[PDB]
Amino acid sequence: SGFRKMAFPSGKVEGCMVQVTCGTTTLNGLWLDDVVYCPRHVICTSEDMLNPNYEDLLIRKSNHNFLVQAGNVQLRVIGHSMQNCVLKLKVDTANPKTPKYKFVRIQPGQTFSVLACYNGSPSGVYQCAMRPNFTIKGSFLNGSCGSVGFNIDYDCVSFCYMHHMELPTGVHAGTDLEGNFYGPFVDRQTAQAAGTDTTITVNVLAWLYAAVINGDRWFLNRFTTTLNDFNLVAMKYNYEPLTQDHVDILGPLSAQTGIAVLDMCASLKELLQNGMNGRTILGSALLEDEFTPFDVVRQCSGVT
Amino acid sequence: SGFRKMAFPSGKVEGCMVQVTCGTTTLNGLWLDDVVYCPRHVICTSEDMLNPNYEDLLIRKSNHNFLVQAGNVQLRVIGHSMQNCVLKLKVDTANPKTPKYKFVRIQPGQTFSVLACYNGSPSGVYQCAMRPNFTIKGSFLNGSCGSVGFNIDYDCVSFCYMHHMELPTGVHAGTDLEGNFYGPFVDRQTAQAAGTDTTITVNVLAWLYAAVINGDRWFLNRFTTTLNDFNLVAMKYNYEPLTQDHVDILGPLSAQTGIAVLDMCASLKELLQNGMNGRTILGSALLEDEFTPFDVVRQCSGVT
Ligand SMILES: Nc1cncc2c1CCCN2C(=O)Cc1cccc(Cl)c1
Ligand SMILES: Nc1cncc2c1CCCN2C(=O)Cc1cccc(Cl)c1
Repeated sequence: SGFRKMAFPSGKVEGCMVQVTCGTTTLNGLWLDDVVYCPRHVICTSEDMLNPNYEDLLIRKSNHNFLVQAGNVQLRVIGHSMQNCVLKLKVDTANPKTPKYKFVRIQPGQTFSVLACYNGSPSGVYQCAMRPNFTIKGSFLNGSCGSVGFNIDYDCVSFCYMHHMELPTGVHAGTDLEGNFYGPFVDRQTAQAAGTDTTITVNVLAWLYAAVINGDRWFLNRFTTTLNDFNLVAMKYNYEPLTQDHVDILGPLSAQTGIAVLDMCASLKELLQNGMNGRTILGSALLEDEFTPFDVVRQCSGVT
Repeated sequence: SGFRKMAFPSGKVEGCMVQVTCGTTTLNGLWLDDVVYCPRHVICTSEDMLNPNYEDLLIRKSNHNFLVQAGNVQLRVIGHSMQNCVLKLKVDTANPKTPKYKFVRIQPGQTFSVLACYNGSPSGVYQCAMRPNFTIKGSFLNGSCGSVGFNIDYDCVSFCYMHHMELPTGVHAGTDLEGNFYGPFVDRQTAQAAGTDTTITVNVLAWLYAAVINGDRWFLNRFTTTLNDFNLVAMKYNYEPLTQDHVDILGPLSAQTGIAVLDMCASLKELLQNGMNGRTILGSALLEDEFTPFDVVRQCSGVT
């Protein structure tokens, strides 16, 4: 019983964190096998960030200009290349702590854990979601670049995010592990505005199912709705449209509780229209959208 | 920028998790040096839990009746003793992954990270607080007993909690690593009710300072108050009384923001009296009390 914003155990990722310095810029790198992955803006000075030509700036850098430190020991850089917005530094030593891993590009609405790091050292772990506007609401300070986002399936770490940038609004942008930014963001010190941060409806529904499983049931109403009727309401409240794909994914939660997906949509519709009236659900006074239906099943079943 | 409920990186604790089985009961153990610590109710059947005499039940158990498995390998139990509500199983092998560690008994209001485990395997990490009624609001399923709570200072893990029990209300109770329960709880299948779960005022104030640091400032008012006036309001809203010790601990946050502690108390007083009016602070529609002033300083400074 109880429901928490839970992150994956970070050990497997902690074993991969390294410090990468180029010139006077220091950030985090991810050491997997004999490659260290880091944001390409490690080669930039603050002045370079205004309008960087990364290919040009990289010509002035050789293998010995990239200082990679794993713990208190120096790794020897024997090759370097740029893949989109990430640098791949080939080192002469495979990371002995390399876990089984994959690189995945996630969809908006998907959740992951972040191991926030500074100087190659882990400071904390938290759970977040890729927003529908392709930003993340993280907790990152200067030096946090190169910290990564990931999910774990038994013994396999799927790396999905690498932190690159803070927007002028204090929200965060980054890339997958192939260096492609999520969303339209560019690694440049130029004002970039994020789009509408809509609520991830399927995740709110998953969290309403988690609340019923854990005993918070006051919000269950006597109504039902249709996908089209619900979506008219969802549109009005800047919620993402619900599709039959989302209904399908909520099926195991509907089966466990005996509450039809469309009945739960009608409960959500009434909560949107009437508010919480000073009440709480799972210790929250607002509708939580950073738990996927998979996260709810995982937490409520105890997958390790 | 950004503010998250952040847990400590769990790696150091993951390396200590083991599975302990006695008869047909299986739970988690914490392997540090050559000792495995686990809840004493590992020796109980479900029938025994109704009215257990642990000293009597333990007479029927020998070293070979405790099966300790670390990963997929079996540890040899060469001694066993009961210390309060925990069993200490001496094994013939020191844990090679034992981090630098201390056992601490925390005060109510203090926060810690929990590495929730099942069958000796970590499932997730989350941050919580020792409530003023000595319960924790965790996320624990059957098999989670023996999962631990901890804090980390650079390379030293301070273990503060070991999970033992779920109360009939779905809140959690457990012990320090010396086996002494927090609060008046007993390891028995008997209905035990928790006292008033008051709000940890000093933590709410720390989180209001975190909000100002991160740009959420709408709640700052033109008023000030006194400790006695504030505490009259705090009493009325089931908030813990604020003392000069709490004011002293908020000093670094007051210094960073230039907002006197008593001015922040007056802002909190108005929020209690007027509510949030549909607004949010740091993404929350309620006042958060699971961040200590130390946690806010740590997250806002990037301690690793
Ligand atoms: N607090 C914080 C969090 N996450 C990143 C950053 C900060 C503060 C300063 C460093 N930083 C950046 O965003 C630096 C940067 C500038 C322009 C483009 C890119 Cl790719 C990066
Ligand atoms: N869901 C859950 C979470 N945390 C613990 C437990 C559960 C469900 C069943 C196991 N369990 C217990 O509390 C078993 C127990 C009974 C009586 C006294 C003590 Cl010390 C322990």
